[PDB]
Amino acid sequence: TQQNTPLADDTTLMSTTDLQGYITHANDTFVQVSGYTLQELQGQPHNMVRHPDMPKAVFADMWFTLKKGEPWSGIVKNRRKNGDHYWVRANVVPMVREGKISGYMSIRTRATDEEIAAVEPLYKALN
Ligand SMILES: Cc1cc2nc3c(=O)[nH]c(=O)nc-3n(C[C@H](O)[C@H](O)[C@H](O)COP(=O)(O)OP(=O)(O)OC[C@H]3O[C@@H](n4cnc5c(N)ncnc54)[C@H](O)[C@@H]3O)c2cc1C
Repeated sequence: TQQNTPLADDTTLMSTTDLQGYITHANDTFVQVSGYTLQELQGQPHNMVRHPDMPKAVFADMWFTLKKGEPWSGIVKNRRKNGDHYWVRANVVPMVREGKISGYMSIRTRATDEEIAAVEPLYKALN
C-alpha cells in the first residue's frame, strides 16, 4: 500500500546518524512509525526511510547546509516497511564534540498538510 498514515499531534520522531548518514540510534516513536526495529536501523543509512517520490535536490541542499555546519529543515516524505507514506518536517542539526562536527541529530514532527501542498508542486519541479 502507498496510502497515508495520519500521525498524531504528539508524534516526535528522533534519530542520530554518523558523518556518512548511517543511523546510530532511533527513538521508540521512529521505530513504531517507520516499522523498522532499532537493530534493523543501526548501521544502516537513513535512505531506507526515504520515499521514492522525494527529489534529489532536497537532500543535496541538506548536506550542503550540514557540511557548512548549519542546521537544515524542510518538509520530507518518508516510507514505512509496508511502504505507506508519511510526511514530516525534519530538523537536522550538526552534532559538535570537542570543536568537531561529530554527527547530526534530527527531530521530525508531523507535517501540516499545508506545507505538503506547497512543496508538492515544487518537488515535481525539483527531481
Ligand atoms: C540526521 C539525518 C536524518 C535524516 N533523516 C531522513 C529522513 O527522515 N528521511 C529521508 O528520506 N532522509 C533522511 N536523511 C537523509 C538520508 O541520509 C539520505 O541522504 C537521503 O535519503 C538521500 O539519500 P539517497 O541515496 O536515497 O538519495 P541521493 O541520490 O543520494 O540524494 C541526492 C543528493 O543527496 C546528496 N547527498 C546524500 N547523501 C550525502 C552525503 N552523505 N554526503 C554528501 N551529499 C550527500 C548528494 O549531493 C546527492 O546528489 C537524513 C540524514 C541525516 C544526516
